[PDB]
Order: sequence, then structure tokens, then C-alpha cells
Amino acid sequence: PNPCPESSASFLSRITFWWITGMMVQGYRQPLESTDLWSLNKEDTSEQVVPVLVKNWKKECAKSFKVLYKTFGPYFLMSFLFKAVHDLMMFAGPEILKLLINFVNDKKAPEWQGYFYTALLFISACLQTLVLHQYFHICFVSGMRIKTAVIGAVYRKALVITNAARKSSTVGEIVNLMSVDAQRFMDLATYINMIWSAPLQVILALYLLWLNLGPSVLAGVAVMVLMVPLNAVMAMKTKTYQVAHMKSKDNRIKLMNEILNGIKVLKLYAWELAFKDKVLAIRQEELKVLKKSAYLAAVGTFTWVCTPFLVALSTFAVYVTVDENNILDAQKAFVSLALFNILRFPLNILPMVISSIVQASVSLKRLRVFLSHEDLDPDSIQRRSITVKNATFTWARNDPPTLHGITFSVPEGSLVAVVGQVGCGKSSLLSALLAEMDKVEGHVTVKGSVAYVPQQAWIQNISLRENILFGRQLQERYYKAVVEACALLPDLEILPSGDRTEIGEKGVNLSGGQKQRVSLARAVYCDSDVYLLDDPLSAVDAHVGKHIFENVIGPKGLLKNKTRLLVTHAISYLPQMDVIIVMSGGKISEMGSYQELLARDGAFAEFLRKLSVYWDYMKAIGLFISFLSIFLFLCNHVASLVSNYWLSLWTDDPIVNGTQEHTQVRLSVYGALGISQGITVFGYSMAVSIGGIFASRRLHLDLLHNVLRSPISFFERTPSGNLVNRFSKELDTVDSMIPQVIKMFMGSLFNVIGACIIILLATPMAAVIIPPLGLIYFFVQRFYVASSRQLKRLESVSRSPVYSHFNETLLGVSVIRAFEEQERFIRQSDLKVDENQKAYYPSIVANRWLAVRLECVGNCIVLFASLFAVISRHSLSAGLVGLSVSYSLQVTTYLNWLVRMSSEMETNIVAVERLKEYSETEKEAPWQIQDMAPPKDWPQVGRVEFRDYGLRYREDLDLVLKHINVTIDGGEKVGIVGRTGAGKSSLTLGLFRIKESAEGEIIIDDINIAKIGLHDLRFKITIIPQDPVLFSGSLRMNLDPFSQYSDEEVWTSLELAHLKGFVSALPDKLNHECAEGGENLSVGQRQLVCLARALLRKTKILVLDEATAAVDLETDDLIQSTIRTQFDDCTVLTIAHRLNTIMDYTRVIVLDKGEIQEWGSPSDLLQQRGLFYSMAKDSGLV
Amino acid sequence: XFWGNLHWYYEQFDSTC
Repeated sequence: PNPCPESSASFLSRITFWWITGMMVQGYRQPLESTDLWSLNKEDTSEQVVPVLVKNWKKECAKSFKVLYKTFGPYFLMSFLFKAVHDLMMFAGPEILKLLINFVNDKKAPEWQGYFYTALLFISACLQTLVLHQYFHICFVSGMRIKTAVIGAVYRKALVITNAARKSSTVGEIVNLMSVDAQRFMDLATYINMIWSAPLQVILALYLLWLNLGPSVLAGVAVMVLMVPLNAVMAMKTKTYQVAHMKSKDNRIKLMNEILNGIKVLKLYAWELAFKDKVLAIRQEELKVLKKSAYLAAVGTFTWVCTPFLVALSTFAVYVTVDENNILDAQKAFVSLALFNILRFPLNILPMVISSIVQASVSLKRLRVFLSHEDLDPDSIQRRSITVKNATFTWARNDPPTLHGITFSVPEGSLVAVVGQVGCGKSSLLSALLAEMDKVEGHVTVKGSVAYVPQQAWIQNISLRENILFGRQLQERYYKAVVEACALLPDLEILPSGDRTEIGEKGVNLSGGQKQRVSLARAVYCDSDVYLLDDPLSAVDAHVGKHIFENVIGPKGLLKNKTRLLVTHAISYLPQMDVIIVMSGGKISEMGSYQELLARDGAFAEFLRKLSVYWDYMKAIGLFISFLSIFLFLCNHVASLVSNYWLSLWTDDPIVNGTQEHTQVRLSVYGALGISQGITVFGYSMAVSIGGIFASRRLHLDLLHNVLRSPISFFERTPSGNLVNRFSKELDTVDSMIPQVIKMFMGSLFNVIGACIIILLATPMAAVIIPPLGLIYFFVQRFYVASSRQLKRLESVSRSPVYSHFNETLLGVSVIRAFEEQERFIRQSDLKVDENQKAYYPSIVANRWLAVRLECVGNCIVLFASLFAVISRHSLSAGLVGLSVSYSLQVTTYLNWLVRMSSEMETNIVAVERLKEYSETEKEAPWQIQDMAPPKDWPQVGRVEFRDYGLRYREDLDLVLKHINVTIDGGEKVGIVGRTGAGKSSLTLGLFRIKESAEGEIIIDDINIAKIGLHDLRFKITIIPQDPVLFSGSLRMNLDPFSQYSDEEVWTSLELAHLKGFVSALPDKLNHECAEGGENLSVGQRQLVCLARALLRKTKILVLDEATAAVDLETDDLIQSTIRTQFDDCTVLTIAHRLNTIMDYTRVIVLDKGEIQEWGSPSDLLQQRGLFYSMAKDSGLV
Repeated sequence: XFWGNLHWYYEQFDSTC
């Protein structure tokens, strides 16, 4: 249908991975999706791979598990042959190089011999790239084949495992066993060969180095060896700084979560500037830990660049000095220098290898423990209606037996009832028949199919139709009858989508009663012979249970001639059921029918009784720091190329009398240039890392100001999760990732340019081969960077359903084995694992594709460089050819970094633009103009007047308020009342200028507020919200976050508020640590705290929103009693629902529509027979 | 993505390089 092209591709195609080239070029043109993705190979599929492991595990287990990993041994054994060949081919370049340098020096030689070496060099290097990436393919395949197998085995085991063994581990730990431990065996499969390969590679590297120079070459090996423990110590110190940074980050995010949630109250109080300073105080504590991390990193990039110099200097300095007769030739100097770069890789990768093999041995032990658990005995219950003979059941393999001496038989097509007190083993009885408990003695058998309904209902996250169907073919007539009979139609109609929706696990939440009603229906629809109902009756009402019991479970219901054993706490439905079974602490006390069992008077009777974005980042770091870093960078790369060119002159000088003439003079200058290089490496490393902290500080302070200057409309239209993700994800990218990447990218780019400059400086004919190879490099990079990111994205989104599915399986183990649908859920899991590998297999081949193309362009640069030297022998000297070829031989490595760090850059720079997202968005009015600033005239009277005022909720919508004209004198207590969805709430938003006046004017004390600054208005008037939220921190801070006025003022305010009793003589008097939106304090306390805030400011115009909405009628009286005496001469404009508060005022205004319908005195409007009289009647109190 | 290592690793040392 859509097979993998690998199997139907030629030999040459498979060697060079040409068969994926089709999928790469396609991936640039259009986006790659899950459908545009090949079928797996037959030998990679779960149903082929998994059964071979579980077979060998069953075989090996019998004899009594690295012995079981001789399943993937045969395929992986081929790996050793390719890798062994690669290690010997690796030490061909330096051996051939020595001959080529001798050739150029030996003038009187046959010329053709040159061309032979340069040919033999290219061929040798090109067989190396092919054999290498064959070795890596069969390693990455064998690792992929282990992941598929391990996941498979773990899943099968999780079904057959016993309750005792499952209670040992957590649901998390078993899901982590499939997610972490199995994932590590993909990785282990790769680098496990380096345990034998790297030491063999080191041993050879040392020996070739020894023949080339002498015992002097130890001095070089010493340095590189001493860098390994320095790398270890510094890599430990960064991890402790990373954890210190991460702990400080969560404090900032937790505070932002409160600000983003509770902006609505924060804006009304004018606490934007106060909480801006509060976040910045935490941010500076976080930027000091990054500043310590910056100095460290600088030393990290310092040691990397100056190592290949320090080694070279130390080795030559020792060699040259110890004896004057030691002559330094080009054939000695550049071959040893090349060998040192071959020797450098294994020592560095050896600490990572050994580190990872240790962690794999932790994961290997965890699997061995889980796989070698005791499974349930399947032939404990016969499966030839239900009969038991002296059965005894434990929960654990050895434990006090739960059920002891039970002997009961149930006729076919009868209703049985299990009753008793809590902890009588009535819950365990149904678990025993399903073969979950371990049998000790006795005979048990159940006839035909079995349907189960657990106490704690399990509901897998799928379509609610397909949940009740549970993998059965639909029958519309019957499906309608059971859904009706279960009384699920009243619940079905309420749900947003209706018939087909999502589950509370990950979607719309269902109540305890609804969960049972689905779970009951799921069993009913299946239509099995025997039914085991483990207390379905946990519904909202008995009236619901009456409908269900009679229509489904009872003799008049669906299951008329079907065996149905039930266990229940209810005593209501007993006289309907045929026979009742009473238990006593894990033993059947007495069996009998309702009529006869009461007559005996037994236990039963007692039971009933974009370049733009890069320039934005450039302006963020600062232009002085930017230019200084670029200057110090070019100073390093120049100082590097000159030192390597100076080495190539030191080689070329005659031997006068078995001595190299001037050598100490040259050795010094060579030493000096290295210090000049090393100093500038630490320079741009520190300069860039310092710059990253300046941008981090700027972009955070810029973003945090932009958010707070926004209107509340922004916070309604924008999702809260979108804003929280910004501060969390995108800042962390700018802080850590971007500064480290830009120095690795630039470092790589100028090492590639640097290598080309030497090749051109050596051979000017090199020019002609630069545009052809550059054009190839551009196109192979163009397709990879595009296509690769799509495949990695598809892999990361296709791995999440595998863990999501296994977590659901682990919860509903009892149900899956009751209905006996394991085979279904196996195929369900095999399908999901395959869909993950279908994404992962192209992803890994994409890497092999690029690597063969890049290394082929690498081998072309070393070919042409070495060839043009032979074409111009008689011009050049032995030193220039050494330097030219030795550089070109390192190009391949830089091209890999240049392509990677190009892709890493393009993803990370997106985050910079998204931190400046809300820069040009609509901002509210200026916080203070402080030109026409209000004086102390506002409180003198407190006049309020609306002049034909009107507002809209949305920008383009019908008017909410309209024709609002009324005058309020100073000291008057005014009431505002209406019906639901009138717009009385909107008048509070207008008074505080949350939404700017859509049409008309609003005046306070002969001074128009529409022109005046927001914060000057916001302070001068106070508000009591509906649900006053408390911000986490001090209670002293919660009352006054500025802390301007005295502490006695805070006490005398809490004294008048009558909250004196609370936090009176607690050790936390004033500085009590509140948290979680004021969870510590109760509902009533919150109203008194916000009243105290108003009693501290003592403003002459107050407003109350839902003051008497779901109050305990204790703080309700305290609110009203304080309002009377404290705010006696002060104006108040109250928004209330209940009439009791509204009735006790001088003036009241009534509006149902957008217009003011009625206004006057409460006593006057009752006599006038207005809308107030109608409202008062409808309320109840007249 | 290691400390003082701009060595190219074709290996996946526990991925998340």
C-alpha cells in the first residue's frame, strides 16, 4: 500500500541512503504529516519482534536477564565487524599524510607517485565514511528493535501480574519503567561498542604518536588527560547552579500565576506598579545565579579552543629543548598534530560512555524485578451457574486469609444479594470469582461469559458512544433501549456535545453518579451470561435507583432469565431479590430467601435491626557589547590562523650542523601568539555571556511593563495559558539557550571559513572547487533543516499516546480481564507503538542521509587540497602542504556543527520575537499625566453626575448602558438594583474607567475624570469586589503593599472592622504568610479584609459589588453595621441583589433595560407602584 | 550539548543532547 523504499532499493542506494532522498525533497515543498509516512518493515513490526522475546523469557525462566539479550545478539554481532574496520581505516589519513609530506620534500622523485598518494587518500577516507554509517545504521536499528520488544513484554506482563506484586510498585513507577528505562535501551544500543572500541583507538593513537616524536609525546597526552577531570568538576558546578536557578524560577511563575488570574482586582486598587517592583525583586535574585553561571561557561569555551594549542606547545617545547639535535620537520610536526586530534575524541567520549553504562545497569535491574513477578494461576477457576466448595482466599501469597470456609451454589437465571457490615469480605467475594485473589484450598467454577461493574468506575478517554460499546458492533434499537433503561438520557442532554463527547480523565468532568451509570450500561450492552454487580447504587437519589433497578437489574427489567449476583449497602430492594447471603468477617453466616430468613430470626434479623528578529536581539544586548564581542571574536580567529602559519615556517629551515639554527626565538613567538589567542577566547566568551544577561533583563522588564499597561479586554480575549507559557518557556530560551548557541554557531562558521582561507593561501587554484562544493552543501542543508524538524515533531507527539494508553490499561486491569478482552488491548498497544516507530525510523535515517552527504563534501575538500599541492610541488615547501592538508582533514567535523547550530538558531530566535508580541498592541490611557493633577478638593463634598452616559461590553456590539442621566449629592447613600443580565455590573467598570466611555460624559466634584490620569482617579475612590482574592505573602503587605502610613493605623483599622479576634495574639500577628488565593482564612474573613483596606484609605465615594451574595449571615450584619456608623457622612453607590440591604437607604435607582426605568425613595416607589414595587413583590418581602 | 565539548557525537547519549 505504502511500503518502505529501503527493501525495494539497489545495493548502492542502501550504502549511501539514497532511498530517503525522495522523502527529504518532498518535506521542503509541503509539510510532512502522520499520513505522508511509510509503513514499518515486517522485521520492525511489534507482532514480529515482541513474540520472540516473550518466548525466550518463558524458556529461560523454566531453567531457574542479559542472557535473554541474546535475542538481538545475532543482528548486533555484525556491528563489531564494521566498527573494527573503521578503527584501522581511521589511522590511514595520518600514515598516508606522512608519505605525502615526504613526497613534496623529496624533489628528485617520480611525479606520478604524488597523484597515487592523493588518490589512495581520498579512496581510504571515502570507504571510512561508508563503513562508519553502515555501523551506525545497524546500531540505531537494533536499539529501535529493543524498544519495541521491551515495551511489548512489559505490557503483556502488566496484565498477567498479581495484585500483591502490583501493590509493590506505583502506577507512576510502572509507566516510568516503559517511558525512561525502555528509552535508555535505545541509547545504550548505540554507544555500548565504545567500551572495547575507544581503548583500542587510544592504545593505537599513543603508539603511532610514540614512533613519530619519541617519549617527549607523553607531555601532550598528560595535558589532554588532565583536562578530563577539570571538565568533570566544572560540569558538576554548573548542575548545582542550574538547580539553584530552577528553584528561584518557580517562585516568579507562581507569583505571575496570581497576577495573571487576579489582574481584575489588581487594576481597580492601582497595584500594577507595586507588583511590577515585587516581580523584579525576585527576577534580580534569579539573574545573579545566571551571572555566576556565565563566568563558569566562559572557562568551558576557553579550555575547548586553547586545548589543541596548549597540547601542541607543551609537546614541541619539551621535544625541541631536551636535546639540540632533535630537529622538528613538517613530517614530524603536522602528522603528530593530526594524531593528537584523532586521540582527542575517545578520551572525551569515555567519561560519558562509562557514566551511561552505570545508569543502564540501574534500569536493567528495574526491568528484571518487574518481569520476574509471580503471575495469576489461570486454571484456579475452571470455566466449564456459579458454585463454590470450601474456598479460602488471601490478597498476598502469604497473609492472614481474607475469606475462610465459603460453600454456596447459585441456580441459572436467579438474582442473589450479598449483605453485611463494612469489612466483612463482601467486597473481596466478587474479586475472588474473577480470579484476582490467590486460592489456598477449595473448588470454584463459573458457567459462560462474565460481566463486571466495579465500585470505583474506570472510564478510558474515548467517544462516550464507543465507551459503552467497548469494541462491539453497533445495534441502534438495542443501544437506544439500554441508554433509556439506565436513565442516562437526562445526563446525555446536559453534556455540551451530547451523545458523543470526551471523559473527565482528559476532557469534560462526569460526577460519581454519572460514572457508575456509564459503567453499568457498558456491562448491560455486552449482554454476557453471568453478571457480578459490585455496588452500582451510588447515584444522586433513590428515585434514580428505583428507575434503574426495576428497568435493568430486577425481575421486570432487562436481565429476566440471566444470573445476576449483586452486593449493596442499601436495605430497600431486599424483598424483591430471590435469595440473600449474609456474611460475618469473611464467612457466610446464613443463606435463605427474604421470607424464610426473617422467620428464623438469625443474623439477617439482627442485620435489619527573519533578519529583523536577529536585529531586535542585537539592540537588546546593547550595541557597545555587540561590537566589542565581534571585534574580540575576529581577533581570536586571526591570532589562531597566524600561529598555525608560524608553525609551518618553523618547520621549513635548513640543518647547518645537525641543529635547527634559530629554534628558541621561534618557540617564544609561537608561545606568545597562543597567549594572545587564549586571552581573546576568554574575552568574547565573557563578553557574549555578559551580553545574554543584559538582553534577559531588558526583555523581561520590557514584557512585564507591556502586559500591565494593557486593558482588561486583552486579559479576556487572550487565553491565560498562552500568557503563562510566555514567561515560563520563552524567557528560559533567551536566558540559557540563545547565548550558548550564538557562540557555537559563529565558532563553527568561522572555523569552516578559516580552513578554506589556509587551503586558498596554500593553493590559489583551490578557488575553482569552492563554489561547486558550497552550492552542494547549501542544497543538502536546505532539505535536511526543513524535513528533519517535521519528523522530530511527528515523533514527539506520537510517543505521548503510548504512555497515555498504558496508564489507562493499568487502572482498568480488573475490567479488561473480567470481559476477557486482553487480545483487543494488545493489538491496541501494538498499533500505538508502531505509529511511534513509523515517525522515529525516518527521523534516524535522515541523520544517516545528511552525514554521508556532508562527509562526502568533507572528503572532496581534503582530495582537492592534497591534489593541487602535487600539481604545484616545485613552487611550495613541505611545511605549507602539511598545514594545508592537516586543516582540510578537520573540515568534516565543523560542517556537522554548522548545519546543527543553523537549525538550533532558527528554532530559538522565534522565542525572541514572541517576547516582543505585546509591544504594539492597544494600551490603556496614561497612568498619570501629572499636569492637570487633582488637588485635595475631591473629598470636600463628593458630588457624582452622569451626563447621557452609555457603554458597550465588546468594541463592535449593541449598547449595554444607554441614556444614563442622574445627579448624586455628597453624603447620599444610593442603591442600584435590577434583574439578571441588565448591565448594573457594567456601571462599576465605567466609574473606575476599565472600559473608556463609549458615548457621553461622567463627572466627579465638578472635575471630569475622562481627561485626568487613571492612577490619580483609582486611588481617590475605593471598591469592595465580589470575591476579594488575597495575594500570597505577608498580611501586613496584603493590607498596605507600599507600607506608607503607621502600624497603629493598621491596628485601629482592624479594631473598627471587628477582625480584632483573628490574628490578635498569634505568633504571626502582622506578618502571617497567606497563600493559594487566601485558602488559610475562611469566606467571611475575606469580606472584612477588603473592608479594612477601604477603612485605611478613608475615601468619600465607596462602591460594593455582591456584598450579600452567599454569606453566612454573621459577617453580613458586621458589613452593614460598620457601613452605617463609619461611612455616615461619606457617599456610597451599592450594587446589590437582595432587597433587605436596598430597603435601608435614602435614594434607590431601578433599571431592567439599558435605560434608568425608575428612581426615588424606597418608601415612595412602593406607594407609586413602579418597577421597584414589582421587584419587591417578586423578591418576596413586602 | 555538553561542558567543554564541541566534539560531534553520532551517538545518542540518552538523546536530549
